[PDB]
Amino acid sequence: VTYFSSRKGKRKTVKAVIYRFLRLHSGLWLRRKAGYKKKLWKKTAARKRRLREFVFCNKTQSKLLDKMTTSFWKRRNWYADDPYQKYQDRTNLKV
Amino acid sequence: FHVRVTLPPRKVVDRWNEKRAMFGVYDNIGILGNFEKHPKELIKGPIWLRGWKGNELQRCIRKKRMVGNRMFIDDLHNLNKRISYLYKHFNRHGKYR
Amino acid sequence: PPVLRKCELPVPAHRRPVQAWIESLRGYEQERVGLTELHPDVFSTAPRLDILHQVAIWQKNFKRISYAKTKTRAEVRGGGRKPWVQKGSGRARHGSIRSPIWRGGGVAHGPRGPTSYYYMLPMKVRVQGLKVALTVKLAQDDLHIVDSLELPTADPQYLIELARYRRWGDSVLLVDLEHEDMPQNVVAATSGLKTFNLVPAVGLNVHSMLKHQTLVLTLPTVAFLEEKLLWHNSRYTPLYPFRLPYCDFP
Amino acid sequence: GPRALDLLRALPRVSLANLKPNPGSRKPERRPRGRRRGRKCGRGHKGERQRGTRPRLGFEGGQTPFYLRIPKYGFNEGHSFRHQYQPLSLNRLQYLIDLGRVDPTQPIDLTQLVNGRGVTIQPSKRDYGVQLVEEGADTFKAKVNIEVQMASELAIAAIEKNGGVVTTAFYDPRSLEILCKPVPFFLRGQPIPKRMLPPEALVPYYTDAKNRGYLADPARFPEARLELARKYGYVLPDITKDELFKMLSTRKDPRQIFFGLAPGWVVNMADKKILKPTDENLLKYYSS
Amino acid sequence: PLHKVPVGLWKQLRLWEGIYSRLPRHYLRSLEEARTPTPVHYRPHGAKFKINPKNWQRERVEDVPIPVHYPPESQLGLWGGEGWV
Amino acid sequence: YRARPPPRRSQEPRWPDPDDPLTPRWQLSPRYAAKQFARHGAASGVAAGSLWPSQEQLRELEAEEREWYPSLAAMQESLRVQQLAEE
Amino acid sequence: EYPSFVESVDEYHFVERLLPPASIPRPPKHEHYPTPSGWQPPRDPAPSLPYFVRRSRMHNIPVYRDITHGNRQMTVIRKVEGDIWALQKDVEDFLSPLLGKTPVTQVNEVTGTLRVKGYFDQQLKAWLLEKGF
RNA sequence: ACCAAAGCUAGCUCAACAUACUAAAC
Ligand SMILES: [Mg+2]
Ligand SMILES: [Mg+2]
Ligand SMILES: [Mg+2]
Ligand SMILES: [Mg+2]
Ligand SMILES: [Mg+2]
Ligand SMILES: [Mg+2]
Ligand SMILES: [Mg+2]
Ligand SMILES: [Mg+2]
Ligand SMILES: [Mg+2]
Ligand SMILES: [Mg+2]
Ligand SMILES: [Mg+2]
Ligand SMILES: [Mg+2]
Ligand SMILES: [Mg+2]
Ligand SMILES: [Mg+2]
Repeated sequence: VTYFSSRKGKRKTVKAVIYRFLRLHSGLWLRRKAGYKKKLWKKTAARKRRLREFVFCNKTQSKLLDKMTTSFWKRRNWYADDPYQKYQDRTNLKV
Repeated sequence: FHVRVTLPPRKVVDRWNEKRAMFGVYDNIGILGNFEKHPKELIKGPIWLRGWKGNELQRCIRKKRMVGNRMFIDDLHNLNKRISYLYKHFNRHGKYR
Repeated sequence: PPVLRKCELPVPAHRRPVQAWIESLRGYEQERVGLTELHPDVFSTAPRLDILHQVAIWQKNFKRISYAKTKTRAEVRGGGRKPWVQKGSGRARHGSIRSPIWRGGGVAHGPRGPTSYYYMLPMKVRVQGLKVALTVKLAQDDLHIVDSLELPTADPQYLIELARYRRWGDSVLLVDLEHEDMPQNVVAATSGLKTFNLVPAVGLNVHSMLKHQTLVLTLPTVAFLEEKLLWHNSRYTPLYPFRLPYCDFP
Repeated sequence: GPRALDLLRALPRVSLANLKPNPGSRKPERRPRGRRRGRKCGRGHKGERQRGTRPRLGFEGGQTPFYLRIPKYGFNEGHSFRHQYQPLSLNRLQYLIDLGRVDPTQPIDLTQLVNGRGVTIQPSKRDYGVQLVEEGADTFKAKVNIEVQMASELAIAAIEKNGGVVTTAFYDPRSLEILCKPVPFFLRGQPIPKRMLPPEALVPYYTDAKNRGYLADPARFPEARLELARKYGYVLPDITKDELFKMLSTRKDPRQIFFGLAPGWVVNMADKKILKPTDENLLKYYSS
Repeated sequence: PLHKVPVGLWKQLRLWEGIYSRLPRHYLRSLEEARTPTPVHYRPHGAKFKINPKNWQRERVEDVPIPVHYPPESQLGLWGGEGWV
Repeated sequence: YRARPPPRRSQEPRWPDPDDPLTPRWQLSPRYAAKQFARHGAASGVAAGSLWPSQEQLRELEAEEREWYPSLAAMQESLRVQQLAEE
Repeated sequence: EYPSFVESVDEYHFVERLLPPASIPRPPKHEHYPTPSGWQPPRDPAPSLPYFVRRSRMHNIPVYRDITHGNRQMTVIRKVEGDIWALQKDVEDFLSPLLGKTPVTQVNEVTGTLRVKGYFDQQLKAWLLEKGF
């Protein structure tokens, strides 16, 4: 991670995390299961469904991705016909 | 640790000279003056620092970007080397990562 | 003839304006010449010494540019080669002779270049600081309202004796409405004094108000300050800078 | 009331010699000096951590990192080209109208909303205007001539029940910047440009009568209004018999940005003048 | 200290002052203008905008001339505006 | 002491010296004159006819718009062809 | 080759609509309160309580909610002028029957701020509306 | 009691402006 750039002096972001991850506005990160396209003839339908299912990240990985991304990717996006707009918020979280 | 053997002359500082009496007089120029001039315009100093604040790397970057085309050869070389050192130290060295 | 000044701005229904005397700078004895009413949201707000300290520290620091710069080990003249070999010499191992360890070597950290200690407190915070300064100056019997800032003579000793008679204190800050509208009498009387400082209305500040023991305000200056300070209590956030044309703002 | 002002009488003068910040507002910095904060100064023993050479963030000590072992998938693919629409609830619109920020007696537009501070449009962030949602459709009692870029069927029905007019128009990013901040554009010195047409992805949305598109056939509007009324169980009011029918039916030209102004005019705000072009090529280009 | 005039304008200042000012104005104006020579080694693109085949979006493209070296033997002949790449 | 004259922003139009090579380029760009007219106009001294594009500029703008902005009828025809293809 | 132009002042009244106001307009007087958006102005006279909760600059009640550390939920009552201890006593007497115990409160007297431990923003807003603030 | 110790100056540093930029002696 480049904490201080050379041109603008700003903090940069890694593009791998934005290529293979998705941040919901509530702080959660969404990802794909590793190996969901490799050797599908060798795996059971239940395992294939487990691989095709999306998954969340835990607190340490989420904080790592927040450190590796800038503030532009932590904004509120109002997309037209966004499937994850219902998941952008959190409800009934009694902490 | 040898301390001086004679008392120094007591500096007679007058807290009521022109500068100390008129210090910060127009700090509220925009607020109390139908905002036209920001207090940025009262800052006297180098051109790359009038109404701006940053760490050492950002200061060097801004100086090279603004007045770099007028610096001397040795000064520009020292500025480039300082930029390189600060880049490497701030992007590769430290504890908290 | 009694001179009375009423608040030209809407006062809230739950708060009453604060009354103050209007003195004259012409005679020694004529201290009670009129009566003025000052907005409570300007001269009777809550005394916020913390906001006073914030605005004072801001006024002191935001203009600072430290021209202190020492040379690191890379900017010192010599020290380009090893003074002795790494092994065999029996002495300590060193690289450049300009290391911070050496005598004529560079500074390890030191001050680096001109440093600008620049920051802007929020505008409402600065306005509240001005309000608190005015309020404490009024509540500590250190604010005096005069009329037109007129003087009989240009003698600074006249102002000295007048302040000593009225028990104003050692330091006096007289705030006028405009710069070009200042009477030549008071101009020449204040140009030769140190503790008596004459400033226009746009030059009023928390630092000067705390530096001078007594504040002197004219009636137009009071009206101008009230109009300028009460505007921020019911204003929008600037879509573009207020220097640009707005609907109701100049 | 403020007893502190009366307490300040017995206290001495407030000056620069007695000024203290709030307790807790300044956490004191601590330096590596002394017996406790010296002696490796919070860095630890040998290795990379005391010498300041530990690897980067995503590195895990040679193991294939988590941020690189997950397969790439389209999540933000083309995110910088997805049209964004700031939502505006009928609840918030009613709040603005009741508080007086926007006036229902005039045609309400994006410029009026940003002036009333109801919405904030960031066109550099691919924002394409304001969409209408129905979060407060039950208690909406305002009759307004609203002009948005997207609208929901429930919001359109809730506005028609009160007897307003909903219309979905299009604004390319430049026209959106101009419409949101007109004064910074008038202080620029450029003629008012034309309003670009919506792309093929949005043309079927703006040429549809169910969405009240600004390019839709005005002959199909009463039919769609009657369908919405008979679906949501409310009587469609006689809009033509209203005293403010002109304000309710006022429209913008699909090439027009503001109300009353025309593409090609230069607003000189210093002299309060409107310079209009007279050249035939200028007029043809600005009316095309 | 700093120079008042940048180093990039020093040659312009020397051309403006001294005996260089007494030169004919047509020669001076012919020397000042730096017209972009014709592309000999790099092939330019026609339009100023292009649709990205991967992004499917329009982007402004520009032409950057490729540096070509002219050896001192080229000044004695006519190579057609080309040299060593 | 008496305070110095307050710093006041001049409302008069200011034009830099075009012959001085030390003046920046943005202060000589045409947008600078356009903004000076927008700010003052009368006291600026800017020909109000220059705010509009010239003949060649208008021709280039028309070419760009006709090349990168199809007509509504052509776009509707393309959409109809596309939906017919999908059907 | 400058094109000719026409200078007019007729269509300049449209430019007045594009100028945003730098101040906040006062709320219009309605024939029935509360308004459809739930807003309600204060009472014409001031109540005899030894404290006054001044409305916000948008004519709303200064009762907000605050979160700290991700789990600490507080309710902040701001813009209080007068005996803030009386307001604290009234708040505890009002919130005791709802929780069965005295709620935890902090009183910033130099700021004129009450801070209750918990989310009671809507209830405190309704209570201040009934009290006429 | 020797060895010794203490000065406040020579001057430097960072910027602003600036004639417009290889000083004097030749
Ligand atoms: Mg070296
Ligand atoms: Mg070497
Ligand atoms: Mg070495
Ligand atoms: Mg040294
Ligand atoms: Mg520490
Ligand atoms: Mg530290
Ligand atoms: Mg330790
Ligand atoms: Mg030790
Ligand atoms: Mg050990
Ligand atoms: Mg170890
Ligand atoms: Mg060790
Ligand atoms: Mg390995
Ligand atoms: Mg937004
Ligand atoms: Mg908070």
